[PDB]
Amino acid sequence: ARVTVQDAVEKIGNRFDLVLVAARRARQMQVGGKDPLVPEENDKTTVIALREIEEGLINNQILDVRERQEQQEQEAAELQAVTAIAEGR
Amino acid sequence: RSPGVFFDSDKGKTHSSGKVLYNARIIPYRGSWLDFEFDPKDNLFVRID
Amino acid sequence: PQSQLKLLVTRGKEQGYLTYAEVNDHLPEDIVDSDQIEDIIQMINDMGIQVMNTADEDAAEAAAQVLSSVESGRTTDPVRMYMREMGTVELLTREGEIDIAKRIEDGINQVQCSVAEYPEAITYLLEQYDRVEAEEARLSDLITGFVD
Amino acid sequence: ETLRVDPTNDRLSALVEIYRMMRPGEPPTREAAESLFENLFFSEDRYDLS
Amino acid sequence: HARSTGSYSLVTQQPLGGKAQFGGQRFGEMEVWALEAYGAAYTLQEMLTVKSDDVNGRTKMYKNIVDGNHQMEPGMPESFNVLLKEIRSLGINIELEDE
Amino acid sequence: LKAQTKTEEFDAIKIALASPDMIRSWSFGEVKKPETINYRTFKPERDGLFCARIFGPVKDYECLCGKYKRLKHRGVICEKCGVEVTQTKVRRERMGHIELASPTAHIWFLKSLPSRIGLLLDMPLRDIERVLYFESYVVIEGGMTNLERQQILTEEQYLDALEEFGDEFDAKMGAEAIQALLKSMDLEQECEQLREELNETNSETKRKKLTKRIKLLEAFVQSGNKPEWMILTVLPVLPPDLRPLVPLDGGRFATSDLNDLYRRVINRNNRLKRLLDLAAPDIIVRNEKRMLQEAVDALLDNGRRGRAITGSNKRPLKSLADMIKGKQGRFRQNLLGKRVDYSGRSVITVGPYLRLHQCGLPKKMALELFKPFIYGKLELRGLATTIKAAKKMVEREEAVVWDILDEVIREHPVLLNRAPTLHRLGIQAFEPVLIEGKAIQLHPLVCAAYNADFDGDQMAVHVPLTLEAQLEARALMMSTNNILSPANGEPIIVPSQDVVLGLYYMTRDCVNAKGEGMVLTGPKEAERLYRSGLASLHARVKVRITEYEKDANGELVAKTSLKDTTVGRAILWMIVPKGLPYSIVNQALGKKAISKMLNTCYRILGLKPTVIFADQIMYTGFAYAARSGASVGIDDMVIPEKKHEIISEAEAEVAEIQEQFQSGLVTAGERYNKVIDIWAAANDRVSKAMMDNLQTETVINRDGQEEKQVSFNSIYMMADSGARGSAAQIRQLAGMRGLMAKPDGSIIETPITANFREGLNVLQYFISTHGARKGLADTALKTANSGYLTRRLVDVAQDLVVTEDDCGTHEGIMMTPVIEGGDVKEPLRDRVLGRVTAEDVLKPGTADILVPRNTLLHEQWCDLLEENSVDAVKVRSVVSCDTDFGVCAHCYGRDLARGHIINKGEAIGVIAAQSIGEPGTQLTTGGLPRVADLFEARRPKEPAILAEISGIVSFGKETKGKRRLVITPVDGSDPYEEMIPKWRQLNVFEGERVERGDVISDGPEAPHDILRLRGVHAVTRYIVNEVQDVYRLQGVKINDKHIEVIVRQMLRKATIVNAGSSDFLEGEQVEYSRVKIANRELEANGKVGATYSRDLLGITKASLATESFISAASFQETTRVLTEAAVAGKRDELRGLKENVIVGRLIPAGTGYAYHQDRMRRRAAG
Ligand SMILES: [Mg+2]
Ligand SMILES: [Zn+2]
Ligand SMILES: [Zn+2]
Repeated sequence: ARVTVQDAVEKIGNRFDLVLVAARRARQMQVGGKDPLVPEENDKTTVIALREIEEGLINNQILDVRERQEQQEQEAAELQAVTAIAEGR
Repeated sequence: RSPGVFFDSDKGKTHSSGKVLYNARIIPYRGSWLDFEFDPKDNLFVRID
Repeated sequence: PQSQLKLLVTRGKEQGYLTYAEVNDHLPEDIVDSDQIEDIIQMINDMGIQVMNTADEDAAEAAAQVLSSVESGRTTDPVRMYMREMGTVELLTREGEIDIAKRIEDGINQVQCSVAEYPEAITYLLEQYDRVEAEEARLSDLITGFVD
Repeated sequence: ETLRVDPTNDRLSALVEIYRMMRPGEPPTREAAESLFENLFFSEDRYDLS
Repeated sequence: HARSTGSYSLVTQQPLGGKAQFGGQRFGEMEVWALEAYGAAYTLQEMLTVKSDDVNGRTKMYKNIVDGNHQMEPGMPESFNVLLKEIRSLGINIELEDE
Repeated sequence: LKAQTKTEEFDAIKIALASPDMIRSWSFGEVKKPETINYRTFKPERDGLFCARIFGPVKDYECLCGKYKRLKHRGVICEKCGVEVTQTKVRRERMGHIELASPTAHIWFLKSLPSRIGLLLDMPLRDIERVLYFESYVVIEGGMTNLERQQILTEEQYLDALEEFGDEFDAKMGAEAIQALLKSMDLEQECEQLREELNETNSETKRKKLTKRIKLLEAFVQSGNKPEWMILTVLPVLPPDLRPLVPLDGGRFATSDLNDLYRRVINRNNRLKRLLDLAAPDIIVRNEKRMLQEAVDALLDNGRRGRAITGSNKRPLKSLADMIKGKQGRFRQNLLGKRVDYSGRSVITVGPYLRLHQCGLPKKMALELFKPFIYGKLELRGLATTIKAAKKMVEREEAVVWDILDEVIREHPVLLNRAPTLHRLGIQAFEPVLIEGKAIQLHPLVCAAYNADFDGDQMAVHVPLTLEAQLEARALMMSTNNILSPANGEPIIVPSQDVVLGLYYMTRDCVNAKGEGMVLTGPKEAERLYRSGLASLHARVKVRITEYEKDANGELVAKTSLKDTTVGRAILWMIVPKGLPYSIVNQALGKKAISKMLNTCYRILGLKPTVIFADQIMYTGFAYAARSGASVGIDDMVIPEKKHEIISEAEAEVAEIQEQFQSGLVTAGERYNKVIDIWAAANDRVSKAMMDNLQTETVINRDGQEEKQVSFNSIYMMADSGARGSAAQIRQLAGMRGLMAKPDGSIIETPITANFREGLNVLQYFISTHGARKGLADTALKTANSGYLTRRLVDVAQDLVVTEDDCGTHEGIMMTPVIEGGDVKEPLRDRVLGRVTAEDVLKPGTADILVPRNTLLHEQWCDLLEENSVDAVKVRSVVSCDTDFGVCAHCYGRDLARGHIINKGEAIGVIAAQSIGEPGTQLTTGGLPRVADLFEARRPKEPAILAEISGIVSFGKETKGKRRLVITPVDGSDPYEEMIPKWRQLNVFEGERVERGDVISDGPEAPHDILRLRGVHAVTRYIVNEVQDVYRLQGVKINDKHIEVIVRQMLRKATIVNAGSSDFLEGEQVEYSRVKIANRELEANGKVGATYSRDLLGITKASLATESFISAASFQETTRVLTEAAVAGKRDELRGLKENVIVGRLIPAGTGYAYHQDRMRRRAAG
């Protein structure tokens, strides 16, 4: 278990934003679109996310960048599909 | 409170005058209350219940 | 020599506090109502409260309290205003009943005669009875019976 | 001084004022004032100290 | 005593024990202040919305709880909606603006 | 893009008057019949209070008559009886209406002492009522003839006036009259006249009321409301499901009183329609109209009038306003409390084996609580076919499920809460540990925060369902994450009783023992020496220890030496982590020292070390306390040998003064005082006998004859260590106890000479009884008092939350030590600790900046200031913060559960109020009511009057009621003359000059005076110092911060003086004002900016001012608030805590602050 979030708070200083960001990440894992960035000790997605905050490999900037990238990951797929929609003309 | 007549004061707080006050109360076992009470002008009063 | 409500007010202000019983009797002989008090404790309470902590504005909480004192007669309770409003109407005399009833008779019979002097009022009845015997209607829906 | 603050004059007047105090809003009656006042502290029915 | 999901009151939908299975603990104003002093909004929202007063929110939540997904889709508590209707039943028009 | 129509996530709310057509919009049908149900087939009679056609189907997706019962047919309106088949929930939604035959006044607007119709029409109430009941006529638009427009007439008067003028004169009576009045009224014209009339005549009385009314009028105009709507045409009917007819056992029904009321209204209205069609005489139809008015009024708010009673039941039927108001004070359902799922409760136990971060949770309880999670996991791994099977499994309690539970419990925290919740620590999150039993195991160190004894107190558990709730619980509400009181930085995890007696008995020394004087390599073989029975736990010994220090930059330095200590302290040192000095464990280790140990550990090593250290401290405490064999015997309480003698001599004194009273040498009162004084002295004598005797009396020998030290006597160890008991109570055990007072409050001159160890005879006990009962009652009362204070306080603060980061103001208050009377009743370091510097301060020499500008002053910094001789520091405060509508973190301070500076978005008003109110139980002019009077701004009974202006003064006029004091300013004029009642003894020198805010008399001073005459900082200092005097006198620690925020809320308003933007005398927000002038100092008029005056408002008065009406409708009087807001068409934008709590969405603070921020910015923008 994660007894003290002091280090996670140390990384992102707001400490409410810690809860928010860690929640976002814990969601990325819980209903799986993704997988952990740190070894899972059987710790639930909550604690895994907190650990990920502690190791500095996860935060608002990083997550936003990843999601914005994924928008174009899917945009590249539909590239032919939606351009086939020229029927709007 | 036992049925009968009862004499009280209400000294101090009443009208903040330090003049005190005095009231008698007739409390029946069953029936209406008969109250007698003074005022700062020293005029005796009566109230039923 | 007189004006009542000042008096409970002016005393309630200088003492700074008045018992819930203090206002009841000190109230004028005019407003005795039970639910009267309900809002007026809220009136005196924002200005110098005793409900037995407020607004120091006062002012209009007096002028409107004097408006409620002038508003202190009519107790409402429509049983009352009714019992009083009908209590004005004078009792009928045994002959007066006959007078009024005769007047009624005069009126109605007037409108009936006025009906009988209208040709269409006749023709309509004729055509309606023509519909009755034609099984397009019934006798009960035309006449209640004649004189008979 | 109490008498000087007394608005009434005779027995009937006082009875009217008492009846009006107990049951206000409604017109007083002689028989009503007498009945009430006698029925308050003087009645064997409505009053007992035991 | 303990409760997860029990019966509910008809007038306002709120947890009520009818079976001797007990109703939930009452979360009061002081407790709300306690959650307010802490930075926890979500604990409070789920406390007074989904776990209790939201007729949709409770079931919609339960399905997620069993699905393995922890979220909430809060909606509007039934108490405040009842108060909307009670206020609006008078000559008072109360509206929810904008978008 | 098209904005939207259908349901989205809405913003704010609007409230206003309803149009007849607007009312008809909600209504899906008119209820024309008083009937409810068919009486045999319980189905609703068509178009009646309960109806399927108008409102909805009695069963889901099923038509009434039963034609279309299929879930397929939906938008179909049946041909037999039109009912659209839809969920029965829409019977809880769809409204209804009634078309009233005659107009009817809306009682809320008619009488809610702003009689709204009245002050809108400038027409007195009694006239309006006299009209409504047809007790007189009232003119309407009288044109030009003989008469005023608002003028009222009588029967004869109306007939006469009508005979004189047939037309160009108009009068009506009843509701129709008031309606015609309101409708005819043109607001514009009235405005146009009022402005001119305002401008012409000069009188206070005239233009005050004039300007007030014109303001009211233009407000009503901008509202969008129209006067006619105050008079009801259409009367909406509430949905049937909200006033259920639902059945019960034994065939009996039960229903809301709203059905009775609505039934009355409907019946009387219908009878009025009939009487209109039958052409009844006026005497009748009037009576029916009055009855209708009564019916409607009773239906809306039955509070007023005569309170009609429900059928067969004496109790008055509850009306709609009584439905909104509710009862039990001011409680709106989201306030008083709410039943919540996923929760529980039970009796609690100890569980010392627990870590600070966990709590024992009963097996069965955890099973029932996590049931949905258990189902989900069970069918997630595949142990169960379907959800039903999972239910059946856990209902069977098959051996497997337990392990599954162990999975769902692991990282999933639970919430623990106690009954008297005051400070935020009242609810704390833990990690569940499965337990066999029905009781909840609660960590000992937390027992302080909860104020929870083990005598049968119960605690409640909650489950943080959503992910955000689990993470909120772990990163905020977690036990280990809050180790510090929010009131003051001191540790709340301080060991309580058994543990401190353990560390006390451990760390301590007697004169001679086993292994006295020997030497050992380290703590290891010290403990090894003790556990083998070779060396005594407490013995004077030199041992080699290695202590570290982090004093190098970011780096631990190691050093080792020979310390003179005891075996026990050496053993205890094994626990002490890293850089802490040995000096901390080398003392006697009392409850205070053991606390400062943890505190220093936290401000040095950080959080985690402090936590685990605390745990180990608890474990070793309980351990060695157990080993100690500490007990309490009857011989442990030692009565002074000299007690009886003191009693005798003091008993001689009373006979001396008695004989003096017998000889008339002394008066009665003087005798009384004398005897009471001699006994009062005797008490202290015996006390300070038993105290010495119980303290140092142990006389023991080391290698010599004798020597003496602090006693190892049990009860003394308990009282001294801080475990439990105190000199006051020990005094009552051994020495005599006090003098008692009769219920009158007259203290008896024959004190109780017997103590508890001795037997108390009948009298003494009977006399003790009074004090006992008064104690119980008074405490039980001060509970409620404390609670009430907390309520007023949270009501006055609430929405205040850290919003900006740094306002960047140099402004602040000057912090010096209190220096009261003799030396230092409170230091400087405490006052300035955890606070930011306003400006860079200096050494005694300058061009040397030690603390630069704004820097949070922490332990090291304050110690640096302590190194230097610095006597004062200017500190930024919440009261001086330039940020509008909140506080910037830079100004607030640091203190929290964490030593770091306050977070952005933390709600500080709530925790301020909580922190002020929580200790308030311990408070006893003086006392708790003193605190209340202070926060209430109330002027004292017999106050002192300050000098209105500086300069030489003189006593003018003569005696009538007052003797006037005339001031003489040097340069300025002297319009100021204050009439000071002369029967009050003065102070001011008639031949001397006095500065503004000097003492022109003695006695207490009204804080309003301090604010106006002296200053904002002066008064903000007065409050905080006075309330802190009250608290500190009782030994209570409350940081100046909280009180300072309460003060900030107190002075929130102000009254304008000059003009050029807003009105003259308006009380208004300093925030609004300052925003408008700082905005007006540039652009606009070059500067038109208006002057103001800051105003002190009592907390209960300041709480009255709130922008959100949903908020105000909670704690204030509901009816008046709703009405007063409705006529103004006030639009509640939410934005506050309370309103968002009521509406049931994320709080505009804490975690939800990001949401509300982003949303607030998206709104009022592109
Ligand atoms: Mg207890
Ligand atoms: Zn049908
Ligand atoms: Zn600031």
